[PDB]
Amino acid sequence: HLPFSKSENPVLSTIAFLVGLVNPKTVQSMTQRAI
Amino acid sequence: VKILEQIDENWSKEDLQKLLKGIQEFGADWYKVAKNVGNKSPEQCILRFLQLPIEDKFLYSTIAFLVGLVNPKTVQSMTQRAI
Amino acid sequence: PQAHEIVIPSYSKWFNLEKIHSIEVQSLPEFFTNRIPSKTPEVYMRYRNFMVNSYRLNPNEYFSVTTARRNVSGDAAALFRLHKFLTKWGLINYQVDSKLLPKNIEPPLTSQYSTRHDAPRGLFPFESYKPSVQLPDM
Amino acid sequence: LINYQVDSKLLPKNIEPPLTSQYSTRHDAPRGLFPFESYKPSVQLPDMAKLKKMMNTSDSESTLYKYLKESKR
Amino acid sequence: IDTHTATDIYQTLIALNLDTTVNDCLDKLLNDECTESTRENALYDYYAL
Repeated sequence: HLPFSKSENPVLSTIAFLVGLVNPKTVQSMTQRAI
Repeated sequence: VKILEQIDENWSKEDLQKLLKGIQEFGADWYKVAKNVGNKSPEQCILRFLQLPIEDKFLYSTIAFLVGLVNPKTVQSMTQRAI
Repeated sequence: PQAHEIVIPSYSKWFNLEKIHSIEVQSLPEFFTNRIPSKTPEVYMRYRNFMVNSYRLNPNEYFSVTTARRNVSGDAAALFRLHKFLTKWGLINYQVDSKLLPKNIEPPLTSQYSTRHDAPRGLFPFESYKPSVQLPDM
Repeated sequence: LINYQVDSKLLPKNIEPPLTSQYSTRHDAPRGLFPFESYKPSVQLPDMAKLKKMMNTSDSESTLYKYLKESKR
Repeated sequence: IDTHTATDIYQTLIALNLDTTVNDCLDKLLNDECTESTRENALYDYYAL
């Protein structure tokens, strides 16, 4: 990771953005006031 | 990389020099090593020796604050790994 | 010169023939209010070290307060007080008797130190699979 | 003003302060609380360096290189 | 799912980089062409390690 240079082994995948998007879509705040 | 151990105070360079030299080929005979250094109590040597860093190995988290145990991993726990 | 093997009940391992400790003053304050000039921490320490040396000389056999009283005094009362005190704290007259044992053996022994589950500080009994090698290491 | 040329005339106790000592108050806790046994005095070698060393006989290093170069299309 | 993997690779990497440093200081002090002011350092280093 970033707080852990030790990261999960991978050669072609997608991990962080995946859960990121899961939580994002979960928000349902179609007008999410944010960044 | 380039780990320096000449980093101590109130004990001269040669103090810890003789210290480690003794403990190298003397096998923790604290009496011997105390004799083998310049007037420091055996327990003093033990303590100082005990506070000797290896400041090049511990790296700054989920694992960085937990060992011999961990959150499970089938759900979205990596949220933790991004703490 | 030194010619004996002197042991003490460990908990006493706060006493030092060189210095004094808050323990004894709370147990023998009559030398520390600085009220009676004929008494002082100093003469106290003198008496103290004298008596402990005396005992440690031939500790196999007992030593009496009456002995010291004959030897040196500034008082009987305080002398007895502190003598019996040190007695309690075993600094004196502790090895008056000897006791022995054949000590048969059991599965645990002091020279037994093997590889087994550990309560102490961290340890890792399983290192790494294959794909771990797949890292651009340092 | 008096006695400035001498190093003598002291009083006896027929003793001197000794320095040897021993300790034993065993119930169970001191002398160690009796942990389990352990080991590991000296460090050891990984031996994986060669396994990690760049060699055309790499376990998977050359193998995974070829994997990338033959699968990225 | 990154619990054991990251943990164990971190653990390993520790001793790996360690041993690398070991070999490094070893060879450095061995190369006598290096100063007898750098050497002693490396010698005490290998000692401590």
